[PDB]
Amino acid sequence: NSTVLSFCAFAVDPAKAYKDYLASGGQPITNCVKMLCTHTGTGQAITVTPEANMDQESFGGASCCLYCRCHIDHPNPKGFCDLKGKYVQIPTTCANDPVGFTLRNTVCTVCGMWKGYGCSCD
Amino acid sequence: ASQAWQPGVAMPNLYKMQRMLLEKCDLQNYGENAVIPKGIMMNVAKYTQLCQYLNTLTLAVPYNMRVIHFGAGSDKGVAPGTAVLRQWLPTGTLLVDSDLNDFVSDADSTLIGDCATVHTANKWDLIISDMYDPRVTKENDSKEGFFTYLCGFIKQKLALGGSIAVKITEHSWNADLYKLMGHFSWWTAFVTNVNASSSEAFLIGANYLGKPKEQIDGYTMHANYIFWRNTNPIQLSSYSLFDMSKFPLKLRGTAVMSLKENQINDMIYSLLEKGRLIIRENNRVVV
Ligand SMILES: Nc1ncnc2c1ncn2[C@@H]1O[C@H](CSCC[C@H](N)C(=O)O)[C@@H](O)[C@H]1O
Ligand SMILES: [Cl-]
Ligand SMILES: [Cl-]
Ligand SMILES: [Mg+2]
Ligand code: NA
Ligand code: NA
Ligand SMILES: [Zn+2]
Ligand SMILES: [Zn+2]
Repeated sequence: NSTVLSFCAFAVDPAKAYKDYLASGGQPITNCVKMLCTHTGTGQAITVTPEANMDQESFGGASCCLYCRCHIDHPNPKGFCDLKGKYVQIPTTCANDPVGFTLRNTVCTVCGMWKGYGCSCD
Repeated sequence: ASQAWQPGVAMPNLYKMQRMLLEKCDLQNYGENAVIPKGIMMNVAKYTQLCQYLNTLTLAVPYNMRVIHFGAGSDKGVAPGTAVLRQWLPTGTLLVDSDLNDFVSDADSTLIGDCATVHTANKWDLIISDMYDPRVTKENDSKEGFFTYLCGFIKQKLALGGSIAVKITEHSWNADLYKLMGHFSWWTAFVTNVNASSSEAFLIGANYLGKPKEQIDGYTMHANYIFWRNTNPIQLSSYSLFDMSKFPLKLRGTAVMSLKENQINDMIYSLLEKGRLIIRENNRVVV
């Protein structure tokens, strides 16, 4: 993406590197693939097809994954990626930084929505 | 306009039937595009309108569909076209993509390197190509390179009943590819409404028959295509992008059969022509 990708790829902790890079004023990773969609979807975080509701955008999954974009190992046990081949719904207010959003946030294991956003659980 | 609502414009039969001399094209392929909605990539818009157009045709859609996408990488390092294909195609459709250069993709498999190195024994139901080489300093002759591979790939690895959409431009085209369009039940040159000021089009072959239905001369047909583009200006439009409600490819559950050449008779060709049959094996796919 011009520096940011290499910067993170050659860091011991790529996610921390991205955070530091952003805190220093660097522009978020670009060219996350925004889809055209109805905006009448379920609103769940990671889905088989675009499922954005009225408050979300839908992006192609692989393009919103730091480890895919940097062409480095995923931190997951084996080597599996939860984003690649799927679509990720991102709050429109956060759509300027889809890679950052997925790094910073977690999917609720019961309702399937983003904690602190779409998830309304107890 | 009624045309403005369409995902794009197909080359009218009137223009296909001509025998035009080859002229220069009066169109430029690059420009500041005012119709692409904010935050949307040109290629997401373009592939979306392509798929919208393919929805109007009699595509065979087997339960276990096989789709291969050539020239899927961008200089951005991502695969916008592949992401649209994944959105469009039935869930669990096998989608394999390819490009000369490394890129990240939502495809089930991604093959890196020259397309000529791409080998597979299995046959495909749909072939999409966005392959293009910037490289036309003198004449405008039929181009070889990836086109030579593509024609061979279609002849050897496209299932009867299968379909193709292959990107061409004024200078990026191939005479044998055009000839091969006459081996389909129907064919057209399709120009997306979002990129209509460019000489780009997709050559679409619907329902592959594995034999000539008509005799197309490639040099002549490209001249016919250029003449159509020169004499029919198309205003940019993104109208079709604002209603995505009916976008996904309809689940048809199209029959797949492995038939011998001698079993492929009149009534079978008829089913093939109507988008009602795919002929190929159902072995494990290795690419
Ligand atoms: N001989 C060849 N073999 C493989 N890929 C080729 C090729 N010639 C050109 N290409 C590819 O064709 C592509 C044109 S740009 C394609 C854009 C892409 N479909 C998208 O959705 O963004 C380039 O990525 C280039 O790598
Ligand atoms: Cl449609
Ligand atoms: Cl049937
Ligand atoms: Mg028909
Ligand atoms: Na077909
Ligand atoms: Na000729
Ligand atoms: Zn990933
Ligand atoms: Zn929850």
